[PDB]
Amino acid sequence: APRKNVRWCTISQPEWLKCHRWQWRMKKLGAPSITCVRRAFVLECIRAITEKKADAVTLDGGMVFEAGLDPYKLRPVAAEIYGTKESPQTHYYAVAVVKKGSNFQLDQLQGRNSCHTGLGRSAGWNIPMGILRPYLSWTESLEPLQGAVAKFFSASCVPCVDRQAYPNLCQLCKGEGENQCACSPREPYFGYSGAFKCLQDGAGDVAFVKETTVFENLPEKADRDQYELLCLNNTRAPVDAFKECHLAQVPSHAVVARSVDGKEDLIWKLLSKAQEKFGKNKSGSFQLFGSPPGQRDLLFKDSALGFLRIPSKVDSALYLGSRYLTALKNLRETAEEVQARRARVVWCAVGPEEQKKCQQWSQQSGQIVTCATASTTDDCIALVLKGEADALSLDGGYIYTAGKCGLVPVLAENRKSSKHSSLDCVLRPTEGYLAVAVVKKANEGLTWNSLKGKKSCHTAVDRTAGWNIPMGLIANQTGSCAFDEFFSQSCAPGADPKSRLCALCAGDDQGLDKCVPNSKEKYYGYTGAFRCLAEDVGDVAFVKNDTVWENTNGESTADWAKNLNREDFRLLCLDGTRKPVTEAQSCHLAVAPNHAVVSLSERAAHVEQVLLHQQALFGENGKNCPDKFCLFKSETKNLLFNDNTECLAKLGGRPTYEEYLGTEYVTAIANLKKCSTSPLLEACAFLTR
Ligand SMILES: [Fe+3]
Ligand SMILES: [Fe+3]
Repeated sequence: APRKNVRWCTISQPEWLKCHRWQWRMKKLGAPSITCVRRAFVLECIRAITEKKADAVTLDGGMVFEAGLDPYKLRPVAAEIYGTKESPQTHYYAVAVVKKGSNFQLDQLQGRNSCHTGLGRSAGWNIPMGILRPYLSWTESLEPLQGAVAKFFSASCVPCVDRQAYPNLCQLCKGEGENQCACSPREPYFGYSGAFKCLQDGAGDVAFVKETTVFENLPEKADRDQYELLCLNNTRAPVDAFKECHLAQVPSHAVVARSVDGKEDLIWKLLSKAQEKFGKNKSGSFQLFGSPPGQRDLLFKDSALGFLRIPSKVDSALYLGSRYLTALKNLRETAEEVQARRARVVWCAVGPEEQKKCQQWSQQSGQIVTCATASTTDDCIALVLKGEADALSLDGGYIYTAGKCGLVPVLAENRKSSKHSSLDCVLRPTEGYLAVAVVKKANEGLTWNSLKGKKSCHTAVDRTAGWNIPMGLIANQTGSCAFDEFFSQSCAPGADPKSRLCALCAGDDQGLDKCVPNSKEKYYGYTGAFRCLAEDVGDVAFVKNDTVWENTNGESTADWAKNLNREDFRLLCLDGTRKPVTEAQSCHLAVAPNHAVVSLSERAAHVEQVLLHQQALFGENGKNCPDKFCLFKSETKNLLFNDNTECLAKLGGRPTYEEYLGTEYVTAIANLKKCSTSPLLEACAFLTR
């Protein structure tokens, strides 16, 4: 069928034929009958695909990133697998291959002839240029990179460049006719091997290629031993020592398809069956991962064992990884712009209201703190993986996801204490907060033991006291993963907007975005949960202790908590009794870890540095708080930080999420999690890799 076939996109007659030989072998196996388009630019292929004129193609990391941009947004469908049948790996190393007997190092590269695989590609041009930057004498505003690189080398075949402006580059490029220095295998020195031919044929003093490149064009040592490698160590090594002598680790070439309505399924099925029948050493007739003698890397990357499935949730950007993304981005930013992104912290605001507060925070801070905004926490977390943000404050249950993704508790919010007026906040330990089940006193029938079939208000799907504790407890009493079945109706923003759990959620004044895991939805979070129990919409509210005192008895001016009588509420203890919120020192469901500031490791030190500055300006004893901007005061709407917070306190050592949340706790989250995985939870599992 038109969409039961996967039209694969070639970029050269030779590549074009390999596919058709594949079409024949894939037919007798009865599967998505592959279709095969032809073109000449690895870019034009991206166009066709994006233009629904093609389906998929395989691009090197660089390309992937490029392909993933707004003009045409493609997605890494499947990663290629490298290594050996027994030691598979999905990333590679960019290496500086040189000849033996050359008394030159990496810092002595000025004015020499170099060979690059292709423009933009990773190992062949990206990484090398990232390494050399310093010795580039680049005026980002006076000229491009191809500019300074041009004067940096005496001549280097760098296919895809425009010799017009920079000819000493394509100068060394083999092949005649303006056809020379092309961006498709059309150009002999273009590619991985093409870059070797370039150092083999005497054209350069060094070629930038992957680790096994040398090994693929020279099977007999005697031959290989005459090629060395350039360590960043400023020393040389044998091509067998790449693991110790390499420029950098980069992600493997993947195969992309369209972002939406992009035949992801038919492609993947088609990739596994091709792998099985013509994988590395499956048939002699046709070799999928091997290309015929003469040319190389046709279609897929030669000598690649298999394909690892990409979670339909990691975009180009997430795929490529954080560090590599950064190296890549910075290749379009001046040394001035990049040093700005480094020194400023970028909080991630969860919602339109919270984004508004950060904008203000930003402003008052003098622009030391800028804002990036997501529609949900899982989204702000994804964002931190993109280095597009820096940190944000997370609740226990959320830290988990963030912790599982590789983030780290930087500073923890500390509330007011009972003992010390001495030890200063930043230095005192967290006493954690209590989880409670609130209900209106005027409901004497309801007890912990009679909660089923009731309506419920939770802070949010996946929050500590709002969900993880309650469903944790209700779960080990039924062994059931079902939640659409314990409460006749409830409001747990986050969950499937069609389940009994989103029935009681209302949303903004206008009625939109019901059950949205951000303040937008009104019965959202610690306060929206209680507002929910207060308004009689549901029967018991699952929230933290102080939450009750914070909206009862004239503490909050929220026109819905104005008249609330504190005693008018009751806690549901676990015995099966109900107590008054005053004696909740013995009627809570459990102790939870304070929400804390997660962030990226490489930013941990910095973020914790800046926040100690901000907090000082607008916190309890701050200097610019009362009058200019109070960081922790949201008018009982708990934005950015818990109102009831006294300060961002430090934490001994470099604790991990498990060390912070709690193994016992962490396990409980894990188990409950077993009932369901997050698309961002799956992504990070693979990501971690
Ligand atoms: Fe590559
Ligand atoms: Fe919480």
